Amino acid sequence: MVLSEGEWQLVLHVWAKVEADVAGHGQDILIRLFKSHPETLEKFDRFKHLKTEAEMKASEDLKKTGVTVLTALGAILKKKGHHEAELKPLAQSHATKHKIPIKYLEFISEAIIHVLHSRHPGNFGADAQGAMNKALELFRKDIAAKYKELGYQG
Ligand code: HEM
Repeated sequence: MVLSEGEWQLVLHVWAKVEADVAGHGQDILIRLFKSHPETLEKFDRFKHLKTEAEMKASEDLKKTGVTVLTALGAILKKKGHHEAELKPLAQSHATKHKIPIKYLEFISEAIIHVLHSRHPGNFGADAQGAMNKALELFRKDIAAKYKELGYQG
């Protein structure tokens, strides 16, 4: 697929707002994901054991991870589709080391869209959410194809 420049614009406009507070968005998004789909918390051996949302809000490890996840996702979005190189190393560690099914990448995409919507309603109307969804679907389709070349297609 291919996003038009206008869609990339909408995606990068709201992402510039996320970048004013990367660690807070990172926490929100992972917590939203773990609440919604608790099995996804088991993939994180570092803080699998956190039982409540309050614990998750107080975990420094969870917050550092969220910043790593969002920074890598922002570097991929900023490429505007030309992300081949950024994807490689990513697809390799998630398919071979962490083993994250494509399905989980769908759950976190849902979580990202929920948080942008709650935090940025004025910059995240229908057209911008559609564009963000296209950009995340694109990312998932390219990573799934890479999983396949790597022997995982999960
Ligand atoms: C927008 C989606 C995602 C991006 C861009 C992202 C990016 C990353 C990055 C850059 C790292 C560090 C380097 C490496 O290990 O490759 C990482 C580690 C990790 N990711 Fe992902 N990730 C995404 C989704 C997920 C999801 C949905 C899960 C789990 C359900 C997940 C599980 C992990 C785990 C377990 C690690 C190790 C954390 C630690 O021990 O350091 N990731 N991810």
